[PDB]
Amino acid sequence: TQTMKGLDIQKVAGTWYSLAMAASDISLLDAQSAPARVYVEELKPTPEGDLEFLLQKWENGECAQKKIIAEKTKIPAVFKIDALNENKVLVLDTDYKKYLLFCWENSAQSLACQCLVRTPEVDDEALEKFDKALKALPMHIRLSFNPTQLEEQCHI
Amino acid sequence: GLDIQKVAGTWYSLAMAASDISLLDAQSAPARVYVEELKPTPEGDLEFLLQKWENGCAQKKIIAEKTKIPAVFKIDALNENKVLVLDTDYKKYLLFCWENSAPEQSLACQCLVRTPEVDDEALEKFDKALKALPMHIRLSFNPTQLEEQCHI
Ligand SMILES: CNCCCN1c2ccccc2CCc2ccccc21
Ligand SMILES: CNCCCN1c2ccccc2CCc2ccccc21
Ligand SMILES: CNCCCN1c2ccccc2CCc2ccccc21
Ligand SMILES: CNCCCN1c2ccccc2CCc2ccccc21
Ligand SMILES: [Cl-]
Repeated sequence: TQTMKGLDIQKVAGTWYSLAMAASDISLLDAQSAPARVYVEELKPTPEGDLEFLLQKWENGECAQKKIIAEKTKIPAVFKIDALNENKVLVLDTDYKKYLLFCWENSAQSLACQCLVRTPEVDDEALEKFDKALKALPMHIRLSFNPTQLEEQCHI
Repeated sequence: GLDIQKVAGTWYSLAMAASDISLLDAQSAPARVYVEELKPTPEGDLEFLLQKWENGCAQKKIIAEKTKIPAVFKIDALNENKVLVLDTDYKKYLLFCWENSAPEQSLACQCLVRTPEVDDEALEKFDKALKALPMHIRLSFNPTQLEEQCHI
C-alpha cells in the first residue's frame, strides 16, 4: 500500500467528516457496530509529529468516543497505533483544505480506508480520488453517507 | 432486446449495491438475497429463485410478470415493486435492480454470474452501471462465499 510523499500533518489539524469507507472484508463495515465502522471527528497533530484521531463508534445502543494516538514512524505518512507493529494508519493523499484519504491496516491482512472531508457535504472530486486510490486494494465493501448523517453522532 | 429463454438456468450473486445502507448491511437486511436460478415461463414472465439467510438459508420463488416495457417486470399488483434487467451477455453475467417507489424510492442492484468465480470484467460492467445511480452501499463476494450459498 503506497502512502503520501511529503505529508505535513501540521496542515491536517481540525474537524473532519467520514464521507465514505471501504474495507477488505464485508464484516469489517456492514453492521452498525462493525469493528471498522468508526467515524473520524477530529485530527490533532502533536509537536512530536504524532497524529491524534478523535473517533466515534456505535457500541451497545449508544455512540461512544475514543482518542487514538498514531505515533510517527521512519515513513512520514505511516503511523503505528500499537507496540506490536500489527496495526498501522496509512495516509494515502490529502489536499489539506478539503479531503484526506487514509487506511487502517492490520498485518497479523485487513484494510479499512476512509475519505474524510472538512465540510459535511458530498465532494464528488474527493470520492473520485478515494475510488482511484482503492483501485489497487482488495476491497469487498464500500459505504457512503449523506450530509444529514455527517452531522449526527455515529452518522445516525 | 432481452431474450428471457437465454437467461434461464443457474446463477450466482457476485455483487450487490443499494440506495440505502440498511437494505444490505446484514445477512438479515431486506435486500440481502442471493439468486440461485432464473426460470422463464411460457407466458414470458421471469421466476427468481432466491435464498435469504434467516436465523442461520431459506428459499423463496418470486414471479416477475412481463410489462409493455422490455426488461421491466412487476412483482406485485399495486405496481410498487419492479425488477429492471440492465444488461446481460446470457453466458457470463446479468445486471438487474429491484426497485420500489412507495416516501423515498429504494433501489437494490446485483451482478449475477454463471459460475461461482470472481469475474473482474462483470464487476467492472456492474461498477459502470452503478455510476449513474445513488448507491450508499456495495459489496462483492469471494469464490468461497459464491459456493456457500447464503453463508458468507
Ligand atoms: C468491541 N469493542 C470495540 C472497541 C471500541 N473502540 C472504540 C470505542 C469508542 C469509539 C471508538 C472506538 C474505536 C477503537 C477503540 C480503540 C480503543 C478502545 C476501544 C475502541
Ligand atoms: C483488526 N484490528 C482491530 C479491528 C478494527 N480496526 C482495523 C480494521 C481494519 C484494519 C485495521 C484495523 C486496525 C485498528 C483499528 C483502529 C481503529 C478502528 C478500527 C480498527
Ligand atoms: C477490488 N476492487 C473492486 C472493484 C469495485 N468495487 C469496489 C470499489 C471500491 C470500494 C469497494 C468496492 C467493493 C466491491 C464492489 C461492488 C460493486 C461494484 C464495485 C465494487
Ligand atoms: C418484502 N420485501 C420488500 C423489500 C425488499 N426488496 C426490495 C429492496 C429494495 C428495493 C426494492 C425491493 C423490491 C422487492 C424485493 C424483491 C425481492 C427481494 C428484495 C426485495
Ligand atoms: Cl458506497
